[PDB]
Amino acid sequence: NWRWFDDRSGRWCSYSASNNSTIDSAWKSGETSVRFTAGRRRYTVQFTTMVQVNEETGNRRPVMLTLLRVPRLN
Amino acid sequence: NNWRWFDDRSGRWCSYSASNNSTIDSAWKSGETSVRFTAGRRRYTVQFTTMVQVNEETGNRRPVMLTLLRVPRLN
Amino acid sequence: NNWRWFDDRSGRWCSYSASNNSTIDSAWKSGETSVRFTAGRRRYTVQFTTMVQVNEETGNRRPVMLTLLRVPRLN
Amino acid sequence: NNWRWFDDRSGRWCSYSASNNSTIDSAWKSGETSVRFTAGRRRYTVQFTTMVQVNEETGNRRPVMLTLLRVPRLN
Ligand SMILES: O=C(O)CN1C(=O)c2ccccc2C1=O
Ligand SMILES: O=C(O)CN1C(=O)c2ccccc2C1=O
Ligand SMILES: [Cl-]
Ligand SMILES: [Cl-]
Ligand SMILES: [Cl-]
Ligand SMILES: [Cl-]
Ligand SMILES: [Cl-]
Ligand SMILES: [Cl-]
Repeated sequence: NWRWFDDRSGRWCSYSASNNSTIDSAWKSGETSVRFTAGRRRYTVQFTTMVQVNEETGNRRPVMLTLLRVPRLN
Repeated sequence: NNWRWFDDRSGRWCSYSASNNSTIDSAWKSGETSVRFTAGRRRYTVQFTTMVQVNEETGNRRPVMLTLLRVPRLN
Repeated sequence: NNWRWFDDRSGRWCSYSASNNSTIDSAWKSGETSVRFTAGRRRYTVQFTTMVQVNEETGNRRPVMLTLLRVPRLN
Repeated sequence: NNWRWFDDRSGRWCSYSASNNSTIDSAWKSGETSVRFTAGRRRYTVQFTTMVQVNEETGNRRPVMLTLLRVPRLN
């Protein structure tokens, strides 16, 4: 359900199942931010700005949370 | 017509008129905690902190909901 | 504790038990159109296409709601 | 001011003008899959199926977001 934007290709991208679960668990727990890793890369998702920050370079990639329709369609 | 109120007599969610829906939705978007509107000789207050509509003439309380559209939109 | 049902006897939204809230929310996140649960030896079905809980013994329909977290989060 | 686009140069989400926000939000509420708007003569298309704004003069694609207000509202 979480996505990050890639400015090189101009497209939204999905996280791995593990990183998506780490982000979503912190989101549901009321945390304002969450740290996660992808190989040698280290990131912080800042929920107050909806931005992923690369801890090493400071590169910012916007993030989004997909929303399910309420009510659900038949 | 994104706001609805539940009718326990029929067991269904009901839409508001375009005018009353707009009054409710403008107060919602403006950050107000409640909003009043009129319909059929009755004044109602929608309490956004509880998502309940109160009939100011009778005191009767009916629940309300805000419909949400999918993000992203489907093709 | 994100799902609620309206109780017209008390005039208030009511929380589900942690177990029933998890059962409902798991079906909601899986894309199901409905979910079954039990409470106090009674069987209920939540219909997500209408946002209504149906008492399987009496047929009584009560509305349900899903609480929504603000996006972005406040600091 | 509920819609935002991300400015990669400053690294911040940005609000639209009241007029462009209204154009975008009206198309969103009408169920349209995309909407065109202008900032002066500069042309843009917001694609709701991808949540991307396309600058129709440079071709640059910027992501967009819809802010969501908490339900129920806090007191
Ligand atoms: O007064 C009642 O008994 C039920 N009732 C209406 O007739 C009505 C009309 C427009 C908006 C809300 C309501 C509502 O709750
Ligand atoms: O059966 C009824 O009369 C009312 N009722 C309950 O006592 C109850 C308990 C837990 C979840 C839902 C319900 C519900 O609708
Ligand atoms: Cl970007
Ligand atoms: Cl990065
Ligand atoms: Cl009423
Ligand atoms: Cl329960
Ligand atoms: Cl019941
Ligand atoms: Cl540009």
